Amino acid sequence: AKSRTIGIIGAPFSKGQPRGGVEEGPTVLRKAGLLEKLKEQECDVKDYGDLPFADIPNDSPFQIVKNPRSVGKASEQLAGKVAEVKKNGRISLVLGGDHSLAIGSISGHARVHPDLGVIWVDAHTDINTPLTTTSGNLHGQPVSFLLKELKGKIPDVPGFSWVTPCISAKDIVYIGLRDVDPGEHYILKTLGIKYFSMTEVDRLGIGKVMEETLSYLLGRKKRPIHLSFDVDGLDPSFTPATGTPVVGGLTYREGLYITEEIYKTGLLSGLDIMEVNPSLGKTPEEVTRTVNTAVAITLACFGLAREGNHKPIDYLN
Amino acid sequence: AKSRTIGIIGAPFSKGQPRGGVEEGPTVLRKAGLLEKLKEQECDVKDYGDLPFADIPNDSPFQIVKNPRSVGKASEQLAGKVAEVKKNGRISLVLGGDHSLAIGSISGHARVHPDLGVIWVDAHTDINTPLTTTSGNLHGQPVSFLLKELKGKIPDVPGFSWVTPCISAKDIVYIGLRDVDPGEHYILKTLGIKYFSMTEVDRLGIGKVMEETLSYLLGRKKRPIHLSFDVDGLDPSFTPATGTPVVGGLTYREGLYITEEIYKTGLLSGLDIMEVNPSLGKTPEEVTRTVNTAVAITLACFGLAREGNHKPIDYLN
Amino acid sequence: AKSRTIGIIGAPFSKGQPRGGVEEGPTVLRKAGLLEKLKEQECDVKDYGDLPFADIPNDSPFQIVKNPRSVGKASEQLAGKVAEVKKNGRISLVLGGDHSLAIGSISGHARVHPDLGVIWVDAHTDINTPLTTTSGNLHGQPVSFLLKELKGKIPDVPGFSWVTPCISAKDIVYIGLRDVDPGEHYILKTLGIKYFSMTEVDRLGIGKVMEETLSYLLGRKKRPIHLSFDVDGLDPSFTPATGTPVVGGLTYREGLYITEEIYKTGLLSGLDIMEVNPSLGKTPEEVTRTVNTAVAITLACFGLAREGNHKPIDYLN
Amino acid sequence: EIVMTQSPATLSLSPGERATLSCRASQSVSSYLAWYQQKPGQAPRLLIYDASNRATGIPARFSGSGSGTDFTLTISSLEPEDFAVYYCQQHSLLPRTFGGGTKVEIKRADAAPTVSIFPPSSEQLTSGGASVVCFLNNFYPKDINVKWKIDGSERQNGVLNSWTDQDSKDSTYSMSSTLTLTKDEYERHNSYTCEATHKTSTSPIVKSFNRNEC
Amino acid sequence: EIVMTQSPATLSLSPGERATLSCRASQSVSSYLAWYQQKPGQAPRLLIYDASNRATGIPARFSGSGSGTDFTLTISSLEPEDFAVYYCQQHSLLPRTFGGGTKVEIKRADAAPTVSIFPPSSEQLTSGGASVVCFLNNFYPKDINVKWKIDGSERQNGVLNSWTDQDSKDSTYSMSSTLTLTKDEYERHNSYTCEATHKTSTSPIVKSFNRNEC
Ligand SMILES: [Mn+2]
Ligand SMILES: [Mn+2]
Ligand SMILES: [Mn+2]
Repeated sequence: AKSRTIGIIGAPFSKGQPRGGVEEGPTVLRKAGLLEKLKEQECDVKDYGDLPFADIPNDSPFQIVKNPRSVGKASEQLAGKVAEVKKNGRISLVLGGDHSLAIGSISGHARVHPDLGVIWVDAHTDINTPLTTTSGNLHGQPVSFLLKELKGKIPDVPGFSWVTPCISAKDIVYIGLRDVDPGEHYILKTLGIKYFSMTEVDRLGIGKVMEETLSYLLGRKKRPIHLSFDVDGLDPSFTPATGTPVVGGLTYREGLYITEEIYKTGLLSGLDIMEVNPSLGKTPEEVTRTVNTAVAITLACFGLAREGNHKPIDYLN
Repeated sequence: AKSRTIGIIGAPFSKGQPRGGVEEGPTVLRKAGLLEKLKEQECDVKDYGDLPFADIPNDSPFQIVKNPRSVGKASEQLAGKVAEVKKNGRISLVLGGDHSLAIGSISGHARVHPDLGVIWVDAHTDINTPLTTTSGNLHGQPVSFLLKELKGKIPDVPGFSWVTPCISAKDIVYIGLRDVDPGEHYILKTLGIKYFSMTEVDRLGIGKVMEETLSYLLGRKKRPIHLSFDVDGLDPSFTPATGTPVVGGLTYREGLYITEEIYKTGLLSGLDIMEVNPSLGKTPEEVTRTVNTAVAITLACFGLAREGNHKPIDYLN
Repeated sequence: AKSRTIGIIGAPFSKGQPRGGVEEGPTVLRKAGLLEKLKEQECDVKDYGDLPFADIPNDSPFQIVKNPRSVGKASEQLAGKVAEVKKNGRISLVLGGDHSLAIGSISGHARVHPDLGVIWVDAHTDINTPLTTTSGNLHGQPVSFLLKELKGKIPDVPGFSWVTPCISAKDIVYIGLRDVDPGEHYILKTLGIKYFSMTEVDRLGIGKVMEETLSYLLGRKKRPIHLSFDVDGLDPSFTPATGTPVVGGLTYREGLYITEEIYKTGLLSGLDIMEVNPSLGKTPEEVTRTVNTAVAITLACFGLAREGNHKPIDYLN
Repeated sequence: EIVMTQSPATLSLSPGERATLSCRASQSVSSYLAWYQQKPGQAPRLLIYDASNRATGIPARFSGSGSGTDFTLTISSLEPEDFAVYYCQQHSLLPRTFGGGTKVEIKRADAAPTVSIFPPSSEQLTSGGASVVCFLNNFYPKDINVKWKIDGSERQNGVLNSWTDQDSKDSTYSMSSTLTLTKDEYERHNSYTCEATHKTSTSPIVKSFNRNEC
Repeated sequence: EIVMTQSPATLSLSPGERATLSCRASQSVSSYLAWYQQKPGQAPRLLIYDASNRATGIPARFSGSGSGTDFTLTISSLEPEDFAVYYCQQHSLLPRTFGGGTKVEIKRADAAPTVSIFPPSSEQLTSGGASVVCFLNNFYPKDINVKWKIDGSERQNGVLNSWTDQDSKDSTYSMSSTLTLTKDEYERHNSYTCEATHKTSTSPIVKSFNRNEC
């Protein structure tokens, strides 16, 4: 139909995050059979192949930002590919990798629909700046490049010339924040970004939280929704095989729930599954739980609802 | 500020509970760095040292109550020390140990503020009497000494001469009860104590539960709140290294949440972290999860909120 | 200027040829500094990165043709990339690898300029068919897919569905042939292809040969020239580190000369450097001579002429 | 010199199920290698030609896969004629290295060695040598260390251990502790000891003799 | 377990020119590894931090390169304080393996060993042991094998060889052929032999003694 029409983009890129090993992100999610587990319900699945990530050998660092140009080239390439698959009328399933790719994943999505919304389900806001981080790791600076209210204040870090900030600060909702460094929360409070952290998640209940999140984004006007989803935003009892595990995340139930509310609007238009890392599970059973979690999250995004999915013929026959 | 001004009282005492090993309670919580993990946000931390627990050699038993006089002397000593640190204007962080210490921990807190409230987050009510228990273990009889509605009915068990019952039955809320012996629930129903067990926790949602708990205690009048917190009240998937693990406890998310609602009243005035036992984890990883749990619980009590904590200067500079 | 405006395409692919090791083709040519040795004269050098060559695991053989689908997918990918860099207005420097890639290297070049010419400087014609070879190795069948006069006679070998034959038999000149299997020479004589083998090279002299070659291709009309250049077409005294060394090749002088005549037309529009293999030199000195040979060949293609190259300012100042 | 590493060094599986073997490359050989069947003292015949596809006189059960770094050799229908040292071998890089060895034994119930120790002959003593060898016999698996002692003080530089293949019928193993001394060193000592040690041997099996006892 | 292979195993270069070293990966570590300075019995201090860029207290001459499979450690201004076992170490794959060893010796003119052989004492014979050790001294380079013989018939299981580092001043090497026997085995034989073999020794240097000769 309109929804569950999928363009898969595997993006094995790592150089935004330091723990090398997330480049077996799309490989493990595909060998866990995400394609065929879509194909039971009416999923128009078209794999577009993995993106080539060239290696700039002299990707010389910035002041704090390190590996900048590889990240910027990867996200520009992904912005072109996301714009391609959104001109294909599909829902962009862009899975990596790391949050560095979400720059172009939101950018190329805005190249077709400039008035979308971002549900950034993550343990962290990932809105550090190149100037006021202390890491310089670009797996936590995608959102700072994308907000128009931050323009004139973001440095011209190389690789990011193509970057146009494309989303508004009132057009993004964080859900499941649980570890924020101080620069990101000043940005969070000064821009007036609406957010439901694990405080507000527990306060309203996850259902009233998704109710008010859809009342904030879609309560004004129907518009495309871009669920960009980290897998450390869930609790590390379910996904310990991630890059930055922080205890106290969402239960696996509620992660599936957030995806199902985004489905039952019928307005899912872009999906990111980042920070999957099979190299950091202490046992392969940890990796198995993590990858089965992220697969079933992606299933419940496109309408593998826990209520049921059907084909409209009589089955008493 | 007013809140996050901490007086730490370590109390390595065991003789209320039978499983010896909880006297490495404050040692493990301090070597997990509870002091320094307070000191990022504006925590006026003043360690007052551990309390000496003398050994009465002929602590002869009662009919059922065993080791009574050591418990009574320890709680009288702690009542003096809690009254001391509440005359210091701080929030009493009294961590042991076992619930036997909570007698003096609520008593000395009432010596300054006689009209407080008790949020007894525990798997059990711990309100057995000396007469109608079947254990006689004083890690489950602190609340029966403290309610004025039980006066004239509590025996003069030795060591408890100083004990004045100081809190009202309508001024205490149990949250997270999941295993109650029959005497305690008759007391619970006859006194008309308000309580939200794991039934009512799941019924309202943990947020509506904390909403009605603050509506019950603080909805009448602003008054000091004494969160006395067991670590077996959480589910043993998170804290198996406790004295009496009972399955079906609160999720670690919701435990942190209950502490954060007590913080965001701005009325936290007394804190107990009891029943931490590093000797009962089957692996040291179990102990590591348990102690990191209890540490981050204590952090989210004093305003290490999951939303964020800050110092009020501009950080874009 | 118009010429010496370079798009480099590294293509580390091997499965057309059997001797594995030519996939360190672009790596050794780049670490020999082909980029920087262009950059003295006015070379607009833009590296487009290496092409990803996916591994079809069940690339099942044809009757004689083996590894077909990997070759066809690689050449289709390269045809898209060559069409991309020719829409960039540059001269396609496509270096591998093996002659299997020259299918898409001539195809994407014809997608922009359909009336080009091919100077296939090679020891061999590489025009075996899938039916009448005895190897089935696709490092010697690129030209048979590309001639329109061979249509209706080439099998539908898998991976080659996209292949449109795009060049005419009267629009290709072989220079430096010295070992031909019988099928290729019947094709060579029946199509009336003009060719100057080492017989005719020595007969006219290499200069009268390049004179008549440009009189054959460009004597009718000015049109783009696609020098596809093997490095075994030179004598193995200069390049022994190739896949199929045959003694009696062109002198290194004359190889540089053929490239310089293609430059001084001002009509160089596509360049291939294939069959470089550092793994087959018996000494690394052999590899060093071979790679320095191929580098300086590529230099004298884009106008590192042996007469001199300049920038138009006075140098007596 | 790409090193080809075979992850199963030894193998002992009964006539029966799959015997999937592993061979890894230090680079990308990329579907360009083979599999062999070196029976002891024979022609190491080809099993699998180019990481797959089962060459020309192969029976039924010798599938395998790869493409392109760590490859598989599956023996699905095990067929107990196939008990041979197996080799992967990379090909498309020079020089063309090999694997290490994939001795496919027979899996059976662990047999205990029958161990005793044997002197030099008088026919040897008329020649002037000493060769005190212990003889180990009918055990499974292969690994035994045997110690010698000069009446209690250990011995080497004569001591040699040599093992056969696994037997056809009872499927067992082999060792002599081939030790050579001099007649002079023979005559100076009596209590010559052989200390076996097998997995079946919970205690190290000591068998001894005095000179001029037998 | 990516194996990191250091292509110069040993190194002996004079105080002087470049001492470019090599370390290779079995995968693409991709500019994610370091270089160390393990002096004997010391802290293996960092030389080069992320395949380049020369960390924080590095003197002047410790450039290096990589990115991303086979890396370089250049010691351009050799500075003879730097004679230490060097290690590359990959980092960005778990588990985080190391290199093999890059013993940077001193290059000098090849010294010949001074070799002789020494008995057990009567003070030892009152204790009841035998320890016949040969003592090798002031040679370059390291490699000597020393053979022993029971009056002409070879010896092991007592024989131990142990080498120091290279000397500070004359820059030479070391070995005792540490052999232990029994007093009974001592008294049964006389002509105890020590056969050295160094590169400087064209003939294998044999030094001997009879028991009750010295
Ligand atoms: Mn994260
Ligand atoms: Mn409890
Ligand atoms: Mn050729």
